[PDB]
Amino acid sequence: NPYDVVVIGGGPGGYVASIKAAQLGMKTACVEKRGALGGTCLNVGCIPSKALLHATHLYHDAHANFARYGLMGGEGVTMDSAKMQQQKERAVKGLTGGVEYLFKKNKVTYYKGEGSFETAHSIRVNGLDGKQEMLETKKTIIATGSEPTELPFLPFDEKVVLSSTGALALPRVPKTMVVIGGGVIGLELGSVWARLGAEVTVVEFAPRCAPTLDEDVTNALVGALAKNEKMKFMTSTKVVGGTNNGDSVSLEVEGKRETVTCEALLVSVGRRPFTGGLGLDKINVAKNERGFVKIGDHFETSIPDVYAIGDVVDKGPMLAHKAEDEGVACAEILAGKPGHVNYGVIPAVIYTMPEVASVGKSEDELKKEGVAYKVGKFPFNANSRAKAVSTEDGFVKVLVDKATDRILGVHIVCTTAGELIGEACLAMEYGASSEDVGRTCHAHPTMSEALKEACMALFAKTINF
Amino acid sequence: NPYDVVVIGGGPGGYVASIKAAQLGMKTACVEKRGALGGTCLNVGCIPSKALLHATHLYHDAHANFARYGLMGGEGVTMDSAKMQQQKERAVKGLTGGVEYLFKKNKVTYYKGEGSFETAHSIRVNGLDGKQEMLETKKTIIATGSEPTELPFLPFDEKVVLSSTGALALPRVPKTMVVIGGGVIGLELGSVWARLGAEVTVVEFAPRCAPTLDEDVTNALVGALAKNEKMKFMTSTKVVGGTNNGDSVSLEVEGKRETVTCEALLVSVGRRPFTGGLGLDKINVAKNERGFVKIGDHFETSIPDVYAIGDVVDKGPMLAHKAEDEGVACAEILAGKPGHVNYGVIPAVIYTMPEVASVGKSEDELKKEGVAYKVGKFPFNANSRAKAVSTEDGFVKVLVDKATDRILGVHIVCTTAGELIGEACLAMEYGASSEDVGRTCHAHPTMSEALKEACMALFAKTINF
Ligand SMILES: Cc1cc2nc3c(=O)[nH]c(=O)nc-3n(C[C@H](O)[C@H](O)[C@H](O)COP(=O)(O)OP(=O)(O)OC[C@H]3O[C@@H](n4cnc5c(N)ncnc54)[C@H](O)[C@@H]3O)c2cc1C
Ligand SMILES: Cc1cc2nc3c(=O)[nH]c(=O)nc-3n(C[C@H](O)[C@H](O)[C@H](O)COP(=O)(O)OP(=O)(O)OC[C@H]3O[C@@H](n4cnc5c(N)ncnc54)[C@H](O)[C@@H]3O)c2cc1C
Repeated sequence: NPYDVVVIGGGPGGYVASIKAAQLGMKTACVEKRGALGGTCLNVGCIPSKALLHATHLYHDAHANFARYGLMGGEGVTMDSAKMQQQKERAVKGLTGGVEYLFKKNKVTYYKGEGSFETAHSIRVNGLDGKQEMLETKKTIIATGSEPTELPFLPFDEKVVLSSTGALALPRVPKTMVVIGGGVIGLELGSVWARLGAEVTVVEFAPRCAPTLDEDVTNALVGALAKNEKMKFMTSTKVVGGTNNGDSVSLEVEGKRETVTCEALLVSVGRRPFTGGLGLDKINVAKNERGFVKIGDHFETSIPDVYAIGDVVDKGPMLAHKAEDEGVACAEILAGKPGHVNYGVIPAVIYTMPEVASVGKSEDELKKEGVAYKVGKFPFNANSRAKAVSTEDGFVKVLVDKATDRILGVHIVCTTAGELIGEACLAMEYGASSEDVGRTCHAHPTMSEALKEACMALFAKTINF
Repeated sequence: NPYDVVVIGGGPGGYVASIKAAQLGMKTACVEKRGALGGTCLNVGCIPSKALLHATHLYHDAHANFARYGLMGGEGVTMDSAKMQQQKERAVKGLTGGVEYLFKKNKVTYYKGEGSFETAHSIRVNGLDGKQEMLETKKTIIATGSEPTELPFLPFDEKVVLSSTGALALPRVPKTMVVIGGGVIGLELGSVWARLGAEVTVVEFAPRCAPTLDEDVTNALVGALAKNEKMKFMTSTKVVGGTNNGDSVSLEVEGKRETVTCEALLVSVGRRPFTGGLGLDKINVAKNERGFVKIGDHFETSIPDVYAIGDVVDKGPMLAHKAEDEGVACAEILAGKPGHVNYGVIPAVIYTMPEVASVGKSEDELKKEGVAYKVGKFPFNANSRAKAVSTEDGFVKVLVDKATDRILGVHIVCTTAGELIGEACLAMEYGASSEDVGRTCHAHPTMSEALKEACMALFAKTINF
């Protein structure tokens, strides 16, 4: 054409890198094959899952908690699953259409089709309309993302053997559902359907669910899931075989064998980096054994002028805000500015109820690294707001360097953990000590006071516990 | 006895000062006349109001919003006002009993009765059980708080002419209710009853409600109150007379006269510092013309060894977290430590729905002070989480010094503003610039991203708007 930058992939990583590059003055194009912008996150990930977790949480509260507050008739509330899915699609549509508008507003040229490398500076676009085009550019950002990991002996058919995409689109509540993989995606998607009536069983190979989190955190979460959603957990369990019977699945597991039968199986064991059809081999962009594109500190691949960000790269966790910050940083670097991402401060949130939010290091990691640390913990059953509205589950746990009082990690389990973690992120970005946070005035009554007091438990004593 | 410190008043200010002083090693006693600890806030303020706002918000959502998400039958939900009040009392009881335990745990000696000064070092306690005692102490902290301002021509009877205490305890929904004073207490309490069916009219002397807030903020709030609670507002209106008819009230107002009739009148024009029965005149502790106890930078009154904190003093806003931080600081100062409160960073939250949270300066103040500032504003109708769950009201507004990028004020209107403001408080406590917050990774999707992006609109451009 020629372009200054061509971004392949329109997910959180690519659409943000595209807008930021355009804003910085670069002639930018974004190639996306799906037919809609927003990538995995907006279309079949972040957004539809949070939309269904919200609607189902309202439903659960009406049935389980309304009476405690004086509300009668909650038992009469039912969920029209077709209308529920329709609102979810409406929400997704509002966001994906919004990104197209931002592209127009920022003058990003949008190509609908699959992008492939011809050379490090020429990209072939196989248009969705059949037409082919060759893009010439100075720089290219690979933001092709990831896809669900399939079990080789039980391929997805998105009818009974489901990936997260199929599970988000079920037209009716399954009677029974088994979830393989007790990670963030399995727990969120299992909660959606368990709230509406499905008998859900989670099968996890590790000793406990969300193995990346400390045991006191996952304990608080699984205890709530077992009590409220009535989910059943089978940890230290391996899946050894299975059969797709067309309208049900038979799974064989072992902890001693056993067979489980379910109407719907959600396989959420992991996600793998996706570079299919990209032509990386043609230009020799290096990948590690897991298939991730290898990058350096400035997002550069092994090939000059070709960069990569988001889920496809060998750095950081596979999360949307990580891809978004890498997109901004990469665009800034391409414009001659000093961009960078702080990989030591990337939060992770589980939108179950209660929610779980973490940033920084876990105790398991500090123990592994031999760091001497102090723990400040404040339970929500002692917090003013949580007691006032009767949603007392969870706690805030702050880990500090026993020598310098610096905050090393913050973990929160409570109804509003996702929004509380932003304060902890800013604290860590700044290298704050527990005393810095503890001496800041927090509004009363708020759940953020539990963060203030857990910090006070580190450098002094908490007041309300 | 003798004591190192005697605290008169067991509200947020006194009970926290008592625990902190005890923790620091001082032999401490707390004198409280009410019969329960927690002061205004726990007993007839913060807690019961947030408990009713929560229950009524669930009720409103069931009727107004359930259908949009696919939940049917929300129309059949009713509120048993007796059970609603009973849960509120349960919540209050759990918190006030908890403070008594903290006193026991910390070895604070608790006297139930009215405290009065005999001399600057001897306090008479008129016990609730009739018995009198004399306390001798080295230092005294006055934390006697405040009380509702009464209209001289329409005294409270807590039956039809109500203060916030009477409005929180109504046994049934009034048909009509007029609220005099469109401030935080009137708006929260008016929302509670409007949600349950009362026709509520707010009468405010100022041009707009919550006059302390910027017009774009109050506009967003009053527009929601008018639409959802169907509240009617009469601003620039003066109350000139009234008659308590026993089972109704007739109010005469003027903007041209007019008479309004209501079943219940909430007078929430303000609160005044309370020092009744304290004997301040006997020891000459100085008060300003409004009745506030005058204090210096270390909370000292005009009389050596006598200090004061909380609602009763001539400093800061009348808020619980302010009293609590003054209590900690004062206790620290009495133990020989350097305590202090940062009055420029005290947040304020309105727990209506949407919520409003502010910290730092408003635009009206910056204009008044001639500060050259930049405004970054991001609306929630462009935020990932708000769109995903369809609760798009409000925005985040960040005010920065146009010269140094330093954050001067943050104002938020949205469903979760109260918990979001803690991040803004830490930012200001640290003297952060908008770029500092804008470059921090915030989890996606969260409403906290609107704060990140409003900051980005100051030093650069937002991405999603
Ligand atoms: C069910 C689910 C829920 C999730 N929830 C959350 C959450 O709440 N918060 C969170 O932080 N993360 C969440 N994630 C993870 C999140 O979706 C990812 O971290 C994220 O999308 C990072 O993505 P990206 O831009 O690198 O990838 P992308 O979103 O995956 O990449 C997407 C795109 O690249 C395009 N593409 C690939 N190859 C080509 C090509 N050759 N030519 C043209 N286009 C191509 C694809 O069509 C697609 O649109 C969730 C994931 C799932 C599956
Ligand atoms: C309806 C309502 C809702 C509110 N909501 C909030 C909110 O959500 N957040 C917020 O920050 N603020 C809120 N406030 C304001 C909050 O209650 C005050 O800022 C707060 O209580 C500051 O108080 P304190 O310790 O100084 O006063 P206190 O709580 O008022 O003082 C209370 C005590 O002093 C005792 N006392 C007085 N004189 C004597 C004496 N001579 N001897 C013994 N005892 C004595 C009284 O009995 C009482 O318990 C609210 C107020 C009201 C009325």
